Amino acid sequence: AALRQPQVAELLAEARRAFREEFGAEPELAVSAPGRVNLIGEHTDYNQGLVLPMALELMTVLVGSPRKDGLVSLLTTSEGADEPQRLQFPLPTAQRSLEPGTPRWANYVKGVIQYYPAAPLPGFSAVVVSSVPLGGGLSSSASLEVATYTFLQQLCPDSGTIAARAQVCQQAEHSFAGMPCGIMDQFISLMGQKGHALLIDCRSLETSLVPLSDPKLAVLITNSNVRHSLASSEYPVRRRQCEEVARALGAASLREVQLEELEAARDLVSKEGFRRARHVVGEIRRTAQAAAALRRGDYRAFGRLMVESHRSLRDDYEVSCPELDQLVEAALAVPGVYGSRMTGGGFGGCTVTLLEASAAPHAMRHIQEHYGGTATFYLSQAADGAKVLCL
Ligand SMILES: O=C1CCCC2=C1C1(CCCCC1)N=C(Nc1nc3ccccc3o1)N2
Ligand SMILES: OC[C@H]1O[C@@H](O)[C@H](O)[C@@H](O)[C@H]1O
Repeated sequence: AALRQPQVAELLAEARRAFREEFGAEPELAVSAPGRVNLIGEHTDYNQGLVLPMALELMTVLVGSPRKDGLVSLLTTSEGADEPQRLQFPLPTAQRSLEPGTPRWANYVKGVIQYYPAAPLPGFSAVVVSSVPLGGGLSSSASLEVATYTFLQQLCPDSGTIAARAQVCQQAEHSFAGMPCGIMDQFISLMGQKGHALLIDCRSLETSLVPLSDPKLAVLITNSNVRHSLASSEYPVRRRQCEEVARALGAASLREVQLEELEAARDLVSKEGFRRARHVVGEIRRTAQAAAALRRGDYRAFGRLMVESHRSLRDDYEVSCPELDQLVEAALAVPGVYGSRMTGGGFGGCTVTLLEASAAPHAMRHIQEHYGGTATFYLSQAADGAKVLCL
């Protein structure tokens, strides 16, 4: 069966009670930011490509109050978070900046604080809760970054765009978590809307809300519950390989490159380099094609495109793994399934499946039975982005 997904009210209540017991007073502020699944458009965001994620009902919630002593005091109740579950530190200054360290979960909060553009930022007390599986492939860290950003805005309103907010959270990921992500994760956490996926053009930063609310249609997320170390170390390698190919062809990015141009300049790049670029160029196309298909309500074409995306990721970009592949192959054997593919960075994490709603229970049974391991399932509607509630 699919794991329960606590409503924001439940996570709010848990966070509020925790805060009350922890700090001896009621919290004054509450925010939430969702994790996400990427329907299609993988390893294209840092290539100034197209991506089509949707926000999940899985989310991170922060409750808290401003302090008058310029200190930051944190507590998380998430099991899976590394010890200690509490941390305190003074606000950064011009002379002293925050630094990444232990516990790692606090690095995301520290990073957002460090690069928060508006001032004066006061200190604060906060409790962090989440229903997003920590490092499970659904951007738990993006949701924490965006939840944190959304909280800091209540303490000290910025005056910029939503893209600038995503880039701040992205810089936190780069500099405090050592993960040089693209913009997708933060952007969808910020900009998600219930009942819609979000087509993001990562070159222009133009975004389009694409309706995705059809009873009869379901999105099944399957967690492999594995994560090879390559997910961390091979990710930056992929970025460098794409940059090298773009540089060899005199292109600002692979978004400017088409398959024909790529093959014509085959002698100018490495064998594997060609494989990487071919995926990227094809995946941008497929995402454009997927967006249109989803518009038409053509789930069969959308599904077929998801499958091409996985095969490309598996064979050209080489960021899949036997676990993900077995999960995909299993799902495609189930009647009523339109398509299935690995989602997110790869080397573990989740797959995403588009299927007839009625097929979801039978999909879960069969996928689990064919998965030589322990799969976890989520059935998720397209959810809202970051929100605020005054307490
Ligand atoms: O293992 C690393 C590397 C792989 C990516 C992954 C991290 C960990 C680092 C800290 C310990 C758990 C795993 N954190 C998540 N993100 C996260 N989101 C959170 C929301 C609320 C509370 C805590 C949270 O941690 N991402
Ligand atoms: O599509 C692959 C994705 O991998 C994620 O892990 C990363 O945070 C995103 O920015 C995007 O690059």
